[PDB]
Amino acid sequence: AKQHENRLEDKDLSDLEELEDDEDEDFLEAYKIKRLNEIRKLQERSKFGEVFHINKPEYNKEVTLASQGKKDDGGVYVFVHLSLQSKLQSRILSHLFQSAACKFREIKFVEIPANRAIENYPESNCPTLIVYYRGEVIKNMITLLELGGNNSKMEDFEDFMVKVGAVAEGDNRLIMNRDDEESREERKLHY
Amino acid sequence: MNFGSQTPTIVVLKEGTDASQGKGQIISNINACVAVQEALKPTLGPLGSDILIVTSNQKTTISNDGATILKLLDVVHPAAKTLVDISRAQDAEVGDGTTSVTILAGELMKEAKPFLEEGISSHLIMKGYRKAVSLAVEKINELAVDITSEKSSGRELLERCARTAMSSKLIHNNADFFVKMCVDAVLSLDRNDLDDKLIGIKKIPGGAMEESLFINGVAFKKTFSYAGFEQQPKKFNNPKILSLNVELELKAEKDNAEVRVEHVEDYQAIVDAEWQLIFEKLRQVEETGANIVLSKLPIGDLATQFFADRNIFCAGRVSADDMNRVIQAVGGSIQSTTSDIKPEHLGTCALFEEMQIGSERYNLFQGCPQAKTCTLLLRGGAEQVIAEVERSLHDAIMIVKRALQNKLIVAGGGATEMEVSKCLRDYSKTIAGKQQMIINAFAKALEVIPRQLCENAGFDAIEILNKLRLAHSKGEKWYGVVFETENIGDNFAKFVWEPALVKINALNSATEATNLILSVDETITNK
Amino acid sequence: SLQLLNPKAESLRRDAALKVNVTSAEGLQSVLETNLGPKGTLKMLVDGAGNIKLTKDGKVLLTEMQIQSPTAVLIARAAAAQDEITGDGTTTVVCLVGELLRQAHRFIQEGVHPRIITDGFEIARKESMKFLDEFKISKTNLSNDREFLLQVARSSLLTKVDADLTEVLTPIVTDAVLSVYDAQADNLDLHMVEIMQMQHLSPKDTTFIKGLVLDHGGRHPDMPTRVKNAYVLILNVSLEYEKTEVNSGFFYSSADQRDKLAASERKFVDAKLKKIIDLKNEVCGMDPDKGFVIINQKGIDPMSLDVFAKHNILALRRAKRRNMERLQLVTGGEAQNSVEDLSPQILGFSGLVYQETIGEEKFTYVTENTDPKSCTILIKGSTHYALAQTKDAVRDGLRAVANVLKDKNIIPGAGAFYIALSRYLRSANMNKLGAKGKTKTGIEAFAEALLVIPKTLVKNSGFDPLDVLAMVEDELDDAQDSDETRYVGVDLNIGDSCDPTIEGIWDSYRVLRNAITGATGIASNLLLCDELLRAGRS
Amino acid sequence: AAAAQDEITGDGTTTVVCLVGELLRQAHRFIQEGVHPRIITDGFEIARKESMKFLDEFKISKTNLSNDREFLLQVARS
Amino acid sequence: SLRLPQNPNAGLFKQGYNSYSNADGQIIKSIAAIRELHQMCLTSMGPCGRNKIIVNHLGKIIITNDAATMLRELDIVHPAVKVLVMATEQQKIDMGDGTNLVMILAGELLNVSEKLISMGLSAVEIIQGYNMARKFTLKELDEMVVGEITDKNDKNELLKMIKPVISSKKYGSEDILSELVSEAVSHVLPVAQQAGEIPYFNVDSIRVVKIMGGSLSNSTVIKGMVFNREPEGHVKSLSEDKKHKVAVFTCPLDIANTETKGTVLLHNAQEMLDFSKGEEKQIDAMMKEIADMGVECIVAGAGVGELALHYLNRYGILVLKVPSKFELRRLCRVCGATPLPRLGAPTPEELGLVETVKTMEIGGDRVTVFKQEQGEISRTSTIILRGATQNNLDDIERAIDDGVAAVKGLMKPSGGKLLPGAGATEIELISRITKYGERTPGLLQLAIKQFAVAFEVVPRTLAETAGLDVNEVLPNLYAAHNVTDHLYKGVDIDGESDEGVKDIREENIYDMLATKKFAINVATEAATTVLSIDQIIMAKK
Ligand SMILES: Nc1ncnc2c1ncn2[C@@H]1O[C@H](COP(=O)(O)OP(=O)(O)O)[C@@H](O)[C@H]1O
Ligand SMILES: Nc1ncnc2c1ncn2[C@@H]1O[C@H](COP(=O)(O)OP(=O)(O)O)[C@@H](O)[C@H]1O
Ligand SMILES: Nc1ncnc2c1ncn2[C@@H]1O[C@H](COP(=O)(O)OP(=O)(O)O)[C@@H](O)[C@H]1O
Ligand SMILES: Nc1ncnc2c1ncn2[C@@H]1O[C@H](COP(=O)(O)OP(=O)(O)O)[C@@H](O)[C@H]1O
Ligand SMILES: [Mg+2]
Ligand SMILES: [Mg+2]
Ligand SMILES: [Mg+2]
Ligand SMILES: [Mg+2]
Repeated sequence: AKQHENRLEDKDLSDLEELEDDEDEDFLEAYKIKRLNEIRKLQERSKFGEVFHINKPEYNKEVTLASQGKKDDGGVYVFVHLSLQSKLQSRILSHLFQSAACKFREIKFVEIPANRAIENYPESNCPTLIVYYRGEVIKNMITLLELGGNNSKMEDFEDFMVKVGAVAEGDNRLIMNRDDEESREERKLHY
Repeated sequence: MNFGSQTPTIVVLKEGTDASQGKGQIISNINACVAVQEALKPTLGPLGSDILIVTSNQKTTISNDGATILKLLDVVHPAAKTLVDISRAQDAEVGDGTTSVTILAGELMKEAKPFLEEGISSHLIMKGYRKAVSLAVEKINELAVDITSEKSSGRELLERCARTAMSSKLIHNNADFFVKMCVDAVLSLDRNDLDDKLIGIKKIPGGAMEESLFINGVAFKKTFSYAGFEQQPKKFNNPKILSLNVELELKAEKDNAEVRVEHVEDYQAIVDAEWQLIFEKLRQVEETGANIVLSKLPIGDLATQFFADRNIFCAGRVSADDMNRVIQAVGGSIQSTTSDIKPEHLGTCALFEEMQIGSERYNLFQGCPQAKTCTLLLRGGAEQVIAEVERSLHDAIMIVKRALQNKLIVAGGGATEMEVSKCLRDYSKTIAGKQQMIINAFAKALEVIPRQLCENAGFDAIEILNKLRLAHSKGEKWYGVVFETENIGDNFAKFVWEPALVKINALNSATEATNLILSVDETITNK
Repeated sequence: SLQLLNPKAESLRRDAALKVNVTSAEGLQSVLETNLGPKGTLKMLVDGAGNIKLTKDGKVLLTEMQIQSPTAVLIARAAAAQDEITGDGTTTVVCLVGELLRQAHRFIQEGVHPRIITDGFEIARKESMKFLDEFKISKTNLSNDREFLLQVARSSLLTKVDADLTEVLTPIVTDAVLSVYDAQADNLDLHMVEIMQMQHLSPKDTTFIKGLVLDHGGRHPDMPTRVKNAYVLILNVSLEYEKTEVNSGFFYSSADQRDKLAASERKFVDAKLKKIIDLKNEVCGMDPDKGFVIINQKGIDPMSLDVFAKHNILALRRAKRRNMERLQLVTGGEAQNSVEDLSPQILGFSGLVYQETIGEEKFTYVTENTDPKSCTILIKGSTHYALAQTKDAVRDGLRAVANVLKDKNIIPGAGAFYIALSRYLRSANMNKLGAKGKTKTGIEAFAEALLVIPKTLVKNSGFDPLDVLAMVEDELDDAQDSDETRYVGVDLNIGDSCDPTIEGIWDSYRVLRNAITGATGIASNLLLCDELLRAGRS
Repeated sequence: AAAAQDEITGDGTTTVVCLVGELLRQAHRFIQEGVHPRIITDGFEIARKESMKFLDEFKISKTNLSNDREFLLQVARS
Repeated sequence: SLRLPQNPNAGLFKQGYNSYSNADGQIIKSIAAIRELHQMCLTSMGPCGRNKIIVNHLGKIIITNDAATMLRELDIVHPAVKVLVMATEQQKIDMGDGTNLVMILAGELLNVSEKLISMGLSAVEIIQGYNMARKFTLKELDEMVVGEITDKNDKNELLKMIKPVISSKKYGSEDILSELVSEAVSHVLPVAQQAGEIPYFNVDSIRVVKIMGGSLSNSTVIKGMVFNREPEGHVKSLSEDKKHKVAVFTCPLDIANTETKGTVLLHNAQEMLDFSKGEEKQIDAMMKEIADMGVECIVAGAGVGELALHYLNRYGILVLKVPSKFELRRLCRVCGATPLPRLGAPTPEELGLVETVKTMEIGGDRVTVFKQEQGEISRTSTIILRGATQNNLDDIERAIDDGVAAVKGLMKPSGGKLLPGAGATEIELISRITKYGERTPGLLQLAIKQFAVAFEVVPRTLAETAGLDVNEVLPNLYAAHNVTDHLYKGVDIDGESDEGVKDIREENIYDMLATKKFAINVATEAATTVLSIDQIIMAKK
């Protein structure tokens, strides 16, 4: 049953063209128009793409209004970062935000100093990662010992975005699914 | 040849699809409507009782009219949904008689029971009621007298007809004070363009209902109020009202402008340009002297401190329906450009005062004789007393809404049903056929509205109705039942009137409700 | 039509009912195909109890393995019912119904009706009955040829057991059957010939005893073991205590009267023992040389056994119903029930009576009779399945050889009967017959179905079945013109034809007659059935 | 086999399943008589090659250059 | 003898597959099973027919006495019924009339052919019999025509056309609904001395706007349309300008932005000061040109911005969204303008004319009315339905859709001539086919006779719903045809129907020629398929 679904489900618009000579045109082009429409929706939703270094008055808008988005429940995820330059984990998490911002343009990446965020915040609890969605806090994450701590990598951060429902599991942009071209080249030769 | 051991037969309909033939289903559909009818039976009349409904979400909703009672109870049966559709249609078109139209619709179904038990199919009895309504609507038009022949005053007409609407509610003793509110409220509206959204009533808690006050102005309820509030004067003599759809916010909902600069000296210019633009918009509003600034979209924080300095009142986050009511009162339309403003678009009022009631604060315009709108602040003890009195005056407004379009007086207290019934009895005796017994049943069904008036009052019904049958033998009009004197008499001498559209649309809707489920013999439900 | 009536049911009709009867027939045929013939494979049957029983008889395979199919239970009753009265021809019935259905089913697929096909089998069956009269040969029993009976006995015994058991067990049957023929010429198998189990040295040590053997002996040690001249006495009276129809208490009053009434228990027994002592006084002469033995059908009290032990009278109790009906035939005496009227004429005669015991059990042997009218066949064996294998072999061998003496004819076997009917049905003029229309293939179907039996014998030997019939067909083509009446056979040793007249292979008359009659009835009824269904309350 | 028949030709699938069913039926009639399957299939191949020597003589040649409509109609009607 | 061998072809097709072939009894199983749903369409037939309530899986309740609307929602597992289902849908989409005869005539041919199959007549011969009987039926219907119409313009001539169609569905309302449909067709058709060459007509011309509340007699005809929408900005003048030019723009009124996404770039603060006024002057250059020509109404399909709405409020220009694309082009047909995705400027040739636009409440909800007087219209009309329940108004819409579909069935072909209705031509076909069966000797004569018996249900079904005895009025009606006057004999439905004779011209009941021909063909083709199949193969779920 899955062998028929893998022709369309496991191929993007660039990979669907492989089956142009083999499979029927009406079977293939019917799905390419569907996948083409999904690509256009992501382009319209790409309202972001760099870290929004904000300040508090604005928090009451950027962090929360955005989380409502269109309010068609067009919700928008907003990853906040209570930065603290003295901590080593904070500078690591700041690099992950800019790296993920260039890839996931639909998700908003927010950064602010922790001293300016909350009155007399504990410095030991920093860096803090909050995830808003439709005005509600989906995840109040603590320091990155859960995500490896000092040895945190980009692969661990992208895996966390899938757990909170920010990115799909089978997304082609994730490093877990985005296999290298040399990897797929060896598979075709050994097939 | 066969594929396997055995082959079970196919059911034609889907598994679980209910279906039935014969006269049992149409009797079940009629009994289903009578089951819904019995809930609204004792509600009919001034001495009737309210109905308490509590849905699955555990929200209390008390009501007297059958419009929202049937909306709360989610009806599964299609035949019982016929009473719900006409009740909402009667509520949408006229706004009165939602309980009586369901009682008349079920009574025609109730009187059609023994005729369906006979061999007469439903296509004969449909023709009899459908023939009777053609004479009933004409007889109501013939019994409709015009008010201009007497050359009476127009103000007393609305008070006379609205008094009937305030029966069977919590208002009937306090009707001396509140009937003046709705009559004066609807008269402020334009006769050519009478609108239903300009009569919005706010469900404000606290206070007794008699402590309310009618003002030609409109209130809005204080909004978010960033720091700045409670510094301006909350009382003005002749303020100028301004409305702005433009969002006075420092790039809050605006699209993200990607600003890129390459000099340090220009960085001081670009950060001050934000302050330069927002202050230019405030100075342009300041020059016109707008004492009351309003907006549907939120007002920035810096504007509140600026308007607080020059004693300018400000408020934001107003809804579209409430803001549309303001524009009908304060004259000029909305402008979303600070440079294109003009003095002539500003409104005015003779007095303005903010006062708190129910621990809530409401800005009240006062002294607006040129206003083509109105407002009502019903205060009530509980929360359902407010909502019940809210929809009650909405029904009272709906009577005077339709009375101004066409001025027709008709009898009340169940009298109009009986003069129509006895005329059909005079028409039925000359037929001498199957339609005679059907029209006599239609005359018997119209008699039910006098019954519930007497049953809820406690007096016996068979004795008093026979007295009316002896009284209606001669020529008589406006002859019904009353409860104050406990003795029947002339309703015109008792001064109770109603519109003619209530009785006309009730007979057409009740007969159409009857013919819908008498023109069927089966109800199929899948799944 | 059945699904709206019954909420649960199964129905096959017009193609599956035909496939079921043929598929179940071919399935059951493949089970018993390998067992048919002398070089066939043995078959054991072990249930959940763990016991073992070994035999090649199709009846034991069918009446021990539970079967669910509705066709095979009719083949089971048909194979069982034919064997239960005849004793031979069990697998032959299964092969005929197993082959005649598949041989007709090919023509049902061609579109021939089942009614006219079975009409051809019936009119073809009447031709075989007319052919049995000409095919059989007369044999006179007055000659008393013992060699002719030896060859008939080896026909069935070679099929079940090997040559080592056949040679030693063949004359055991011939000596038992030689005494069956008499002046009255009345055959008696069940009363005369019997089988008894005995775990002993080996199956090869089976011996023939002319007298009646008993499975019991003397209980007391002092009673005599061996007796030279023992005159038997039959008494069906029970000599132990009897409870006496409602009789109750021996109400005793004093202590001396208690035992005085207890002594009356012996008086009823001693009244009957005194009649035996009075009978012994008449035959008291030569008491040390001669002897006396009493055989009772019911139990004897142990108090009375000491009376017989003192007079050296051998006692045997709790005999079977069949043994009392056989002592008159062996010893020549007469039976008696009551002890009132006795005489010396009813006493039998025996030349040798001795007992031999092994383990806990003890057997009594009687033999050396003057003119024994009956005898026994005491079979020896090692294991329980060895007795069961000898049970079916002796049960089927005695019935096959006994039927030859019933009639004055015998049918030669080894495929001579089936091959002869093949040429008869395929060469006979059809105008003499009354069948017309689409009865052309019904004659050919039943005539060709008989050929599969003699090659099933070849399928166990491993040779090519179609090639060993080539010279058989060529022999009969020249035998008719050569003016020499001979009957061919099928020898599996060398893979060439033979003559059953000199080799000694024979078959009974009523076996092949009842086999085709029972097989044609079952196969015809299964063909006409065009619908199967199950329905009932449970 | 019916797929490869319908793929290259597009007609005669019902004849393939009937021939395979009948060939296995007629062959199994002889396998039950004690014949090996090898020489049975050897006869089918010789019978198959013999049919090609019968088929090439059994066919008939026609001239399609005329492009007559009557022959194509009755051939299409079949 | 306890467990069966379990059908040793069980190695073949899986347990979910069920075979119900013949000989086993498939025909007997099918013709019968479908008698339940045959009685559904039979009871819902005629003017006194009973509507049937169908509640789908979603819960949207419908009440319609047709056949196409019912069977669309019924999830039917039986495959042989589904041949009749979409065969009725072909009548709905093509002609829009006769769904019921088809479900009834197609089922009765299977019911009446029980005698042929039970007697032992070949199934192949029955298909050849009905096919030759179908050809004789199509040829014979042309001779029984007496309603050759050539005007097809005036309103009184449509009383023989629309009122028989409306008299079937909800018989009590004839004059009111026929006035709405007939007056709608007169507004649709253009005023001309002689309009020929097959003028164009479509079902989308006459639309139905359902309004809650109000008696059916208070309805009226509107040349424009009525939308449940809230106007914005101002109140109309309603008599001052006397005519209004209406521009319809596909794209919204805003600054022209590209498909690819951009943003604002500002290198210095001098552009920041002018950016607030630049957006205002940009739209002002494009909005001032629209007001010069006097376009008093603008219709933008997509969402209109507040900056564009603000400039239009001061000049008093009407705005309207109209989000759906199908109803956007119908408004263009009223005014007589073209869509313009470009902003450009208004031209006189592409801009239409509209008399007036007024706003009120008909059933409590505020709506926008585009009624115009003395203006030129082309293929546009609406019928404002007033009713007590939404469930009843749904049937009035489909009754109007079937009424205007008959107008498509007349004007699209060269002739949509009438025939005698009320059980007049059906009994005539029984006499024609009865005489035709004796002309051709052969074994197929039994099929020709039984094909005529299937037409008997049309008269008696009107008598069964009327509460009359079938064995009295039906054989009495045959005596009236003995012998123009004999052709106009039909079935009476009244208390005085004991005689069983009523003239057709007193009330003018008629049926279409093309509707019955297409119904008889699809009915015969439906019965041809069910009688031709022998094996039915199911599957799991
Ligand atoms: N003052 C009155 N005198 C006599 N009858 C009255 C009076 N007021 C109301 N009624 C009668 O009471 C009935 C029910 O009115 P009510 O239930 O208050 O209105 P609704 O049914 O529209 O909610 C009406 O049919 C009317 O005839
Ligand atoms: N040694 C042998 N040589 C040739 N034929 C034999 C031999 N033994 C048995 N047969 C044949 O086998 C057939 C079946 O024999 P039997 O076992 O007695 O009957 P069934 O197999 O029906 O129980 C007989 O027809 C007989 O001719
Ligand atoms: N009208 C006919 N008369 C006799 N035989 C026919 C006729 N039509 C087809 N046949 C036979 O049926 C066989 C298969 O034809 P067809 O049914 O077209 O292919 P398939 O069986 O693959 O559907 C052919 O070999 C042909 O001999
Ligand atoms: N007043 C009447 N008198 C006699 N016959 C009528 C009357 N009204 C309707 N009919 C008949 O009822 C029938 C209903 O047919 P219907 O099924 O609606 O047609 P279609 O199948 O084409 O939609 C019509 O053929 C018509 O002749
Ligand atoms: Mg009221
Ligand atoms: Mg044997
Ligand atoms: Mg073909
Ligand atoms: Mg119609």
